[PDB]
Amino acid sequence: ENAAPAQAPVSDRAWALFRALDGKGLVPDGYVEGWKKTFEEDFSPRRGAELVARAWTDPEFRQLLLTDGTAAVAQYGYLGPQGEYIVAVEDTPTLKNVIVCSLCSCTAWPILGLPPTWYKSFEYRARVVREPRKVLSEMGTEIASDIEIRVYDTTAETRYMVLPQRPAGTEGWSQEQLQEIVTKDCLIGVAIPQVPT
Amino acid sequence: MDGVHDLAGVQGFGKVPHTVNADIGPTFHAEWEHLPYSLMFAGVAELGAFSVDEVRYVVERMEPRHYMMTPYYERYVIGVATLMVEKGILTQDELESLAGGPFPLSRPSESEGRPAPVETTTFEVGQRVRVRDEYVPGHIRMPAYCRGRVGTISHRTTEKWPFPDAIGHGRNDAGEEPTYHVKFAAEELFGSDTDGGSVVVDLFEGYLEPA
Ligand SMILES: [Cl-]
Ligand SMILES: [Cl-]
Ligand SMILES: [Cl-]
Ligand SMILES: [Cl-]
Ligand SMILES: [Fe+3]
Ligand SMILES: [Mg+2]
Ligand SMILES: [Mg+2]
Ligand SMILES: [Mg+2]
Repeated sequence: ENAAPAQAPVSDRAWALFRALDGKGLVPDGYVEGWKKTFEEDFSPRRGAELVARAWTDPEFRQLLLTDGTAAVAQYGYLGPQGEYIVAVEDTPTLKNVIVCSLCSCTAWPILGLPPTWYKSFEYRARVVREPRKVLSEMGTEIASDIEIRVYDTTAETRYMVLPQRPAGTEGWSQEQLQEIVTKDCLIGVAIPQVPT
Repeated sequence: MDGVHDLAGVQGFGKVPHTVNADIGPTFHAEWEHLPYSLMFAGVAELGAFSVDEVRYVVERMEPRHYMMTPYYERYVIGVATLMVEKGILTQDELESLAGGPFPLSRPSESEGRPAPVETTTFEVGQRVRVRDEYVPGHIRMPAYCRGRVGTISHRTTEKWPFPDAIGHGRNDAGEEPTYHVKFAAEELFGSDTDGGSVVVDLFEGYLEPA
């Protein structure tokens, strides 16, 4: 009753699926290896960090990123799979934004990187829509109740990034210095950028 | 489809397994883990065998207990393998022979899907809309927490895409529709039993009606 179905080891099943397709000539030479490299090396939250740092230091770019995220991202050449229609959402002194895909795992891959295990967890998918303040608190981010939390559920083709507020103590920093404090979790919206003490 | 995958608002889960900025390790934690997405794209882009929406739906079609105990990347191994069998490309025999053991697949669909709705409305930013009080047994990109609920439009997309409830079944009548960022008050969705502010759902035009 309620027991798991018998299954071969998952690695055996995944490579069986590869071999069955590959052995029919359906997988071009180097195809999955090409994707592995794209997923590991190119799709990266360092890209979203570069976009945030530019917005923080360039009012004109900030405006473009918030009004036409796709065009802003395209200037850097960072459009891609699961990242073709981009909306950036702006945190403010009274608003914290947070992103989820409650139905699966949808994420702006090219500029955030592939989602981490925790974002795809049933815990995050079930809970952050209903109790984002408690979820963020448990994760290490306290949001004071003078702030509205707004959760974006990625249910169609829009792919989101959070533009967090720029923390005090970073005035005059270079774009490279600002990029360093914009982490993957800041782009998803569960973390606020931290300035060293 | 009112499946167990429609998790938003479910109560009883524990802590999210993360603290902010913790080390999440490499992109792939095992040598096979890049295969499901890479083979999904082979099926979508190289073979033209199925849509991304069909991949979402075949994972929704995992038997529910199987869905609940299966790690994320493995669900996509199972889902892509199932589609390859359903589309006549592979057999389950050959998958199990190559795997050296059982390779159970998602369950058959119990819906043929539905077409892009014939009658819809172009909505404007600031307009109040209600999510249509409809039940769809096949694929749909409406989480149940917003069914029948009212919110306000914050964005109408400037592009249009095939209706998931049709393309997620490989139908020829998905058309194209824009989607709308619909902002709901947390209380509209969960009454007093929420600590949030607002929730914005990106809803296809065919899921909406004037409020
Ligand atoms: Cl700011
Ligand atoms: Cl492996
Ligand atoms: Cl209530
Ligand atoms: Cl309508
Ligand atoms: Fe998803
Ligand atoms: Mg300096
Ligand atoms: Mg349900
Ligand atoms: Mg058998």
